[PDB]
Amino acid sequence: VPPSTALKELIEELVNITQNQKAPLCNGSMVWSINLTAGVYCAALESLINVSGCSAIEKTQRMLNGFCPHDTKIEVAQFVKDLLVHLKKLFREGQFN
Amino acid sequence: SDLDKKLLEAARAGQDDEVRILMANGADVNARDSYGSTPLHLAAREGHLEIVEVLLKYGADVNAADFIGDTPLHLAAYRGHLEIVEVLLKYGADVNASDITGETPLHLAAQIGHLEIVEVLLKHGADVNAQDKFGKTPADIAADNGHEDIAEVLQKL
Repeated sequence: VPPSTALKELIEELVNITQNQKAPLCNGSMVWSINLTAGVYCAALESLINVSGCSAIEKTQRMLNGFCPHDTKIEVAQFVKDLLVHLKKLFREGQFN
Repeated sequence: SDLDKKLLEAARAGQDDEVRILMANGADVNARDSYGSTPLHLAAREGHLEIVEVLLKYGADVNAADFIGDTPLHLAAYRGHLEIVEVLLKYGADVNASDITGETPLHLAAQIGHLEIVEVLLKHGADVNAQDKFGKTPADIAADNGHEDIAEVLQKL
């Protein structure tokens, strides 16, 4: 899958979560916010790595694993929103095209 | 097809002369890349005013939406190009266009703290009461991003 396909599918899924899953996500799990010194896909994978068996984020984790083959603890719903906003900003900032 | 790819490239790069040549030679003004971006999206995003003007005069779709629902106006507002915001509105941009998460250009101008762009958008009928898919109005966004002066302007309307 091309970089454009990777981003489109990930963004669509994140939008789906924010609109269609009830907060709190993953039984009130908390995760570290994304490490901005790292690659975005790998950083996102790392943030979610310790959440197991949460069906809400399962597809996101699956996608992130494929895209990454090699400051505050926050709720998962917040993490999902922040990741989505961060990816939109990166796109508006010409980092993908 | 080759002309169209070159047009996307030249519009992004600010190559005024190349854009004029490609348009005169039949390039598709509304060419799309893999993300749904048009030459007008790229030129607006990158602050290329002359190119924005040329494209609009060639019939560019002022309200074309990319894969996240950005119109060129969203990108001009977010990237802080007042002059491009103004010309896009002049040529019929939808001041209240909503992206994939319901952000309007006013939301994005509030986010980056660009008061002049906020003011222009308001002058052209931007909806201060528009809520995005997170329940936030532009005034909420302005406060969240430490732009109290914008929040106050928006809250007085």
